[PDB]
Amino acid sequence: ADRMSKWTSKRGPRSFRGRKGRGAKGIGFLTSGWRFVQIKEMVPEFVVPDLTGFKLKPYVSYLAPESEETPLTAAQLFSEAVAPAIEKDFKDNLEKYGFEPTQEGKLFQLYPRNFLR
Amino acid sequence: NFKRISYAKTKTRAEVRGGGRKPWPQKGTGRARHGSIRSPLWRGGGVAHGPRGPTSYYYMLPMKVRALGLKVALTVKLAQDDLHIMDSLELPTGDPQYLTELAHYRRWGDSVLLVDLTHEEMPQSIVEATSRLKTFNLIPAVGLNVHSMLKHQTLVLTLPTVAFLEDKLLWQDSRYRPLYPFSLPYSDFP
Amino acid sequence: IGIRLTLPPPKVVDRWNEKRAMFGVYDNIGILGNFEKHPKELIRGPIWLRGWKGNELQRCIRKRKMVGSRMFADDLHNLNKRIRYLYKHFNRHGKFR
Amino acid sequence: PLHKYPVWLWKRLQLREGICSRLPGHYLRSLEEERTPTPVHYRPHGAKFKINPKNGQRERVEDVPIPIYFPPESQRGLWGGEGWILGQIYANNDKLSKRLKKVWKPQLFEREFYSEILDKKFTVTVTMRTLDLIDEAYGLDFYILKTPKEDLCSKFGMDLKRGMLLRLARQDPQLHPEDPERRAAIYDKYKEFAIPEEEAEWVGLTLEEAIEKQRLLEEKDPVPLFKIYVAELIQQLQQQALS
Amino acid sequence: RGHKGERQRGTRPRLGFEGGQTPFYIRIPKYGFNEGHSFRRQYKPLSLNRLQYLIDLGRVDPSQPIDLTQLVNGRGVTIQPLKRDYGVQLVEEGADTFTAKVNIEVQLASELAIAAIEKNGGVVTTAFYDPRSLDIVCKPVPFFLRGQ
Amino acid sequence: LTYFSARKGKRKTVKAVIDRFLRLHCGLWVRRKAGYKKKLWKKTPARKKRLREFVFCNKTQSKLLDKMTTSFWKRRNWYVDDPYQKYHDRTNLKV
Amino acid sequence: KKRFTPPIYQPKFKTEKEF
Amino acid sequence: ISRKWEKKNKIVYPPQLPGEPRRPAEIYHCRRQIKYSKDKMWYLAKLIRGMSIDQALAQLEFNDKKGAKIIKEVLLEAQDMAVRDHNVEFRSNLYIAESTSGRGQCLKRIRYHGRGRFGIMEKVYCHYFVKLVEGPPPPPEPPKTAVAHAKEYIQQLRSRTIVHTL
RNA sequence: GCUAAACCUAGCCCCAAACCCCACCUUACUACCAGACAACCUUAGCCAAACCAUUUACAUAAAGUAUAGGCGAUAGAAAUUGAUGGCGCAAUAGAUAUAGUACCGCAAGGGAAAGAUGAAAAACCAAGCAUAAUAUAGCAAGGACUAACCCCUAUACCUUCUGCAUAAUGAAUUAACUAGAAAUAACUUUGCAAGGAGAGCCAAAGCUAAGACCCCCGAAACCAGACGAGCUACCUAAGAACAGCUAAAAGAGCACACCCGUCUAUGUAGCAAAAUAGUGGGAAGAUUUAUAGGUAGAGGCGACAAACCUACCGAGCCUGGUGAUAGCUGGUUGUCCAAGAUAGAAUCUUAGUUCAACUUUAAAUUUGCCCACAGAACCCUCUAAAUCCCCUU
RNA sequence: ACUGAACUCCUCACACCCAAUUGGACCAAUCUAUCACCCUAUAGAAGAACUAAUGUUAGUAUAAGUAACAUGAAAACAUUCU
RNA sequence: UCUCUUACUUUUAACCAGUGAAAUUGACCUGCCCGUGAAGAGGCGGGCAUAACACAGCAAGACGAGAAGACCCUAUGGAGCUUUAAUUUAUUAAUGCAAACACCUGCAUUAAAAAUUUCGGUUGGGGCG
Ligand SMILES: Nc1nc2c(ncn2[C@@H]2O[C@H](COP(=O)(O)OP(=O)(O)OP(=O)(O)O)[C@@H](O)[C@H]2O)c(=O)[nH]1
Ligand SMILES: [Mg+2]
Ligand SMILES: [Mg+2]
Ligand SMILES: [Mg+2]
Ligand SMILES: [Mg+2]
Ligand SMILES: [Mg+2]
Ligand SMILES: [Mg+2]
Ligand SMILES: [Mg+2]
Ligand SMILES: [Mg+2]
Ligand SMILES: [Mg+2]
Ligand SMILES: [Mg+2]
Ligand SMILES: [Mg+2]
Ligand SMILES: [Mg+2]
Ligand SMILES: [Mg+2]
Ligand SMILES: [Mg+2]
Ligand SMILES: [Mg+2]
Ligand SMILES: [Mg+2]
Ligand SMILES: [Mg+2]
Ligand SMILES: [Mg+2]
Ligand SMILES: [Mg+2]
Ligand SMILES: [Mg+2]
Ligand SMILES: [Mg+2]
Ligand SMILES: [Mg+2]
Ligand SMILES: [Mg+2]
Ligand SMILES: [Mg+2]
Ligand SMILES: [Mg+2]
Ligand SMILES: [Mg+2]
Ligand SMILES: [Mg+2]
Ligand SMILES: [Mg+2]
Ligand SMILES: [Mg+2]
Ligand SMILES: [Mg+2]
Ligand SMILES: [Mg+2]
Ligand SMILES: [Mg+2]
Ligand SMILES: [Mg+2]
Ligand SMILES: [Mg+2]
Ligand SMILES: [Mg+2]
Ligand SMILES: [Mg+2]
Ligand SMILES: [Mg+2]
Ligand SMILES: [Mg+2]
Ligand SMILES: [Mg+2]
Ligand SMILES: [Mg+2]
Ligand SMILES: [Mg+2]
Repeated sequence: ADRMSKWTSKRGPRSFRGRKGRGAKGIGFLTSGWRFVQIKEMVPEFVVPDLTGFKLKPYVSYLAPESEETPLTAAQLFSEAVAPAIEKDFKDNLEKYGFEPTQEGKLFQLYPRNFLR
Repeated sequence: NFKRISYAKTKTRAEVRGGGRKPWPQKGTGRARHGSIRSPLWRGGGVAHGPRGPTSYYYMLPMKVRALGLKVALTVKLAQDDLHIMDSLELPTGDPQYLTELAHYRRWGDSVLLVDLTHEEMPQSIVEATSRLKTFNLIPAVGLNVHSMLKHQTLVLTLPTVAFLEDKLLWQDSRYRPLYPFSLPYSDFP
Repeated sequence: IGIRLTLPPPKVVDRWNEKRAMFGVYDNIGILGNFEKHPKELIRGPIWLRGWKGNELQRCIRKRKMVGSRMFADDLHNLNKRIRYLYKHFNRHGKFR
Repeated sequence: PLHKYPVWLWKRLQLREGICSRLPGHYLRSLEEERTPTPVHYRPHGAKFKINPKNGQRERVEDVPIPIYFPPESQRGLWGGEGWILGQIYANNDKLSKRLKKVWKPQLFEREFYSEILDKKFTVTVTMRTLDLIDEAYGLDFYILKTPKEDLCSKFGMDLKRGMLLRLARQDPQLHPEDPERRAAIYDKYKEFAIPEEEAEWVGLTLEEAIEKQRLLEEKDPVPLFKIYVAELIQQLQQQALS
Repeated sequence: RGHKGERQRGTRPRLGFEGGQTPFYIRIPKYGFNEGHSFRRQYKPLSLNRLQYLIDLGRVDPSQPIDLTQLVNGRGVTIQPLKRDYGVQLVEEGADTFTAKVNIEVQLASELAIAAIEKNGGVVTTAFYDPRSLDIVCKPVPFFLRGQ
Repeated sequence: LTYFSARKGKRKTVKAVIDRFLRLHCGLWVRRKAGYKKKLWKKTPARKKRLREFVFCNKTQSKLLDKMTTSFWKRRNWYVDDPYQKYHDRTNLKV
Repeated sequence: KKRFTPPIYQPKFKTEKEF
Repeated sequence: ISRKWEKKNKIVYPPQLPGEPRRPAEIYHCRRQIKYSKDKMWYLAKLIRGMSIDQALAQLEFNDKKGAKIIKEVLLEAQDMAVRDHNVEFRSNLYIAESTSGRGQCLKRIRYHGRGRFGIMEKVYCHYFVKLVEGPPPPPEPPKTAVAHAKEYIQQLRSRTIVHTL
């Protein structure tokens, strides 16, 4: 009889309560006998770096110069990454300079994005 | 009145939101009989006889009557010594102080309606003087009207405006009954 | 108790603002301007009742005829119902017949 | 309040705005034009004026078309502008009697037709009126090509028209291959109806179909900005080198 | 509003209803009093008295041919083509005292009116005007502004 | 009748009145006597002569017909040869 | 015929109001 | 809502002249929004009306009604404030000149009845007001004796005039 | 002196102008598996016709004309002509709106209420009562009186009616809200005038303009489209319960649980919008029952009781047409004056209406009432009060 | 003989007692136009006036402090007892 | 059960304390008898009675509360049902004729099924006559 309360797995008969989740991404599948097969590749692997020797504390000293915000753009990235090599080889096949015709064949395809975060 | 368009409107019991179902049965409840919660009797119900839509009050007096009214206004001003004829509205300066002082010295009213032949040719001095004043109002001859003549205590006219008004108002006398709207060509009507 | 216990804030009306000062000007535009413009053309307001007057039924009929296609859906439904009711009332009810 | 535009102009405004704007001009004009269909279920008045016998005066007479309901099954066949008449009758043909809802349906026949231009046999549910029209036009191809949309009254008919017109425009060698003389004879016979292939493509397309066709025509995967910036930089460096 | 009944409720029967007795305006047989009324031609009368009055006051100039346009311009007659008026008919009224010599063109004319016009040395001709031409001639300036 | 038409907002005319009565511009309504074409074989010559006559109406009947017809039907009609032309005005009428 | 008029319940807010 | 009773303690009289009777002190106290029917409180107010402070406290201490305790607390507070702030010399030298119960702001509730029907309960609240006047309680109005009663009758007889005449 | 009282702006109304990260169709707001399934089809009815059945509306001018029409209620062209805010609301108003929220309903859906300080809070008045219960007797007052009562006079109001104090209706009371809309033709006042009007229209003193007359609430109903078989009727799938005793494979007996509801008492605004206590029928079957699904209103279902279909089914409920209609009932709000009660006819008509009669207003004119003789039938032998007519007055 | 009306006279003044209906003279408040400026005037407008509709909303009464409702006992408030 | 009722217990009840409704209500300073009257008086006329108020019972009256009487009549108000009431066959089923070469379509005829609508008035209440 309650319509304004959110629909959660805590409401409904046993089948409903079992079937609905809470947003947790699936980790595997179910086989005969309701046995859960967990796939390792489906478990997110936290790629935590080595923080030893890292010099960047969470906060920044207040005695730090203030600089104008310059959001990175495609043009800026091209100028700072590709333009030098392009100029050199023009003075002296874009794959050599860096362009990749197709995202297929890459582990990290930019579009459609296939990596987390 | 003729310009008036009252924008007052109220929702009738048919336009008030809801009010479709019968609040309760005819008989057995012991309460008054009703057919909807939006009848005029109910709080928040419709208005039985309220203002309806934008209503117009437009009506036209005969142009002869309106011209005669203009004539009567002019005669009243002249008889009561509120009419002042001028050769021109040219002022020595555009200062509103000069105009107010001149009116006070000549014993004009607190309010003066100055009239000039045409809007475009009105002198710059008088335009500047009267733009800054509230009771000294400068109008073209074509704008003369009974309401403003009565609102303003004194009426200042120029000689060209006098001739203009005489011609326009007298034509109504001795004009035929129209064959078609006077905006259309006539043998002798400008 | 339906009477206020304090004087309402004084209402000051400027009798010589521009609107009141120039009210009525160009009402004689026709007779004083070679009848180039009819005074009704000085009326600013709803398109369907500029220089026109009538009872409620006539006003509703004119509104539907002139701006009916541009009316909102529920407003037009209300206008149709109002025209129906006004027709019934004026043509079937009243002291005189 | 009031809408800026009458509600009945909203479809035209949508046509003027959006992908419909990018639609080709000829197709848009074909959609706009609304030539009245040929009378089918009513006898049109002979002239614009008639001497009414009651008072012996010349009065204007107008042809008010009878509304026709075309069931969707008709769009799969060729009914010669014929359809269901959904109306009412007075029992015993006297207005003082009861009024009853009456539906007049056409007599539909399954027939097989051969299209010379398409060189194919079509089995089509057809009406005797359509058969008479085909006889008058001297063939199914002539009937399809001559009959306008408003009289053809069939999406299948308009699709056949588009196919015939496209083959005429392309002079398709697929028409009777290994028989160029026959192909040329057919195309010459139906020569007068030939139109530019661009128009023939859009002939007989509904508004939604035209929208889809335009979308497919103008869908281009975005060009990587790498290429654009490379072209711009190369051009700029060329200018620097030249000057 | 009275007391109860239909009158107070504002629901009294339509006009012409007689309480169920066959109404007066329906128990009378139909007769063709007004059949074709909208197709009958109508001619505004122009008495010779009126014509002489106009000529005397100078609203109609007898030195030039007088026709429907001149009459309307002088305001001697008001023609309503939309109301099936087909023009002007001369009328013998005032014939005995008519003296002006005029060349007048009208649509109808009585024998006595023609006699008076011709006795005074004038000329009279009956000229037909179909509704469109009648409207144009009565109000030429609006027609000239139509641009046709 | 229809005091305000739904399409024009004007007052309508009861055409049953137009089909039966003639209005003289003076304000009189002429009519034919009921039954003037019925069962004439059983009616005497005097009765037939009475029934074959055109007749006026009461003040109240005239007012009713004026209400039921619009102003167009009360205009001045200059028909070519109106059999009732002379009857469109009253002469030597006192009050 | 049996005549029964269903009870009418007043809106609950009127009762539930509090200081 | 009105709160004039509280303000009544803030009135300051001009200094009395030496040849002037000493003005008895007046202390206005009240308690607002007591969960008690004003009708029931009225009986307690009437009971303690006109009595000395000590006698009123004595009666209230042994009366059983709930409002008795509330009125006793109010009276004790009135005594304390009269001594501390209003310069009343003796605690006991005070008498209840005024004591009344006023309607408070009540709350409406629903009482469910047998057949889907209901009634509107009222969570009744009441105010309580007291004025304490310094000095011994005024003597009770003695019943009028036969002598004074006959005196009034004879005065009525003497007041007679010849009505409706010169 | 308490309840309280007020308050001005939150907003809204009418016009003009202007065109407007992730999740989610599965049980929505649910990361991740072979689909196939796809939209179009006259509105009806109320209502009017005083029933109802054909029928009944959904710029200006031509014109409410031509035409249509149980030729009646009514419907109704075309040619042709030319085409910048507020004498608005201001918290019961204005949007329903502080909100489509709270709350109510299974659902469609229905749908509210209200707030007020100040520059800064980092500073006297409704009802109801209380002060202060009451004294013989009486529509509660009036005439009065020295005096409150005592004395004398006085049968609340509204509506309906022949007639009401009526033991006929409504009303506890305060506050707020709550009900006469308009043509034709007339009348008054202007303007112009044989012409008037700012095309059209009228005109044998007319035309133009203005002023001034036409209410509110209420049915059972009818039709359209949605929503409903979580109750209940029946059914489908797959489940569950039925102690003990007698008998023996039982629509068997006694009798728990369980189902039902015979009779009584209580209750009747109740514990309960159908209950409680006792009593009672069945209780291995045509039984009872949990779960999910199905049949939907021109219908369903029915061991027919016109049963039951979400508490009110002779046909559900919601929304809409809809402000349905009501000759029926009720209501119809400032002061003051004046005139004002009156024959009948027709009518599916006698609860109404149209005409007449009466009544009202304005205007023109001259006779109006009372009434002297004379006069108004025989049938009928006699046979009345009178009447009609009628100068004078 | 007297008492006895709103009959009649007397002093003064007089439009100042019939339902439905009809004619007329005024008019409360509001807004607009001009006045006025401690509450107004001449006009134009209109959601323009409520002792009554088992009227609607809100407040408070009357019925009424009434009908109804509730907590087994002692105690150290551990506990025990019925 | 009753002749024929009595006793006791519990509940209710009454008093004290807390909490606290409902229908109803024109105003009431709310008497009895006879008469009157809109045809049965607390209020009117003639008499009689009459300090003031609480509390508990009673049910003769307030034509008591409750439901705008389900009885009866009326309404040119409804609806349900039946028909051998009037009007229809739009719809299905048949046939027959066309159309096509059995189905479909059009037109007729007959049935089934239904659909819309009505059920006059006077009347010594209505009905019957
Ligand atoms: N009648 C009316 N005029 C409006 C309305 N809104 C704005 N105006 C007028 O619009 C004009 C310009 O309004 P402003 O706000 O001053 O200027 P703006 O924003 O440029 O105006 P818009 O272009 O109209 O939005 C003024 O004359 C306003 O009175 C409205 O709702 N009705
Ligand atoms: Mg509605
Ligand atoms: Mg209703
Ligand atoms: Mg509202
Ligand atoms: Mg009444
Ligand atoms: Mg009556
Ligand atoms: Mg009849
Ligand atoms: Mg319940
Ligand atoms: Mg209470
Ligand atoms: Mg009807
Ligand atoms: Mg009616
Ligand atoms: Mg046209
Ligand atoms: Mg509101
Ligand atoms: Mg008070
Ligand atoms: Mg009574
Ligand atoms: Mg009654
Ligand atoms: Mg009562
Ligand atoms: Mg079920
Ligand atoms: Mg067993
Ligand atoms: Mg058994
Ligand atoms: Mg049976
Ligand atoms: Mg039965
Ligand atoms: Mg139900
Ligand atoms: Mg009604
Ligand atoms: Mg009188
Ligand atoms: Mg006397
Ligand atoms: Mg005023
Ligand atoms: Mg009002
Ligand atoms: Mg009030
Ligand atoms: Mg009331
Ligand atoms: Mg109480
Ligand atoms: Mg009691
Ligand atoms: Mg009790
Ligand atoms: Mg108690
Ligand atoms: Mg008696
Ligand atoms: Mg008692
Ligand atoms: Mg009584
Ligand atoms: Mg009784
Ligand atoms: Mg009773
Ligand atoms: Mg009744
Ligand atoms: Mg019965
Ligand atoms: Mg009926």
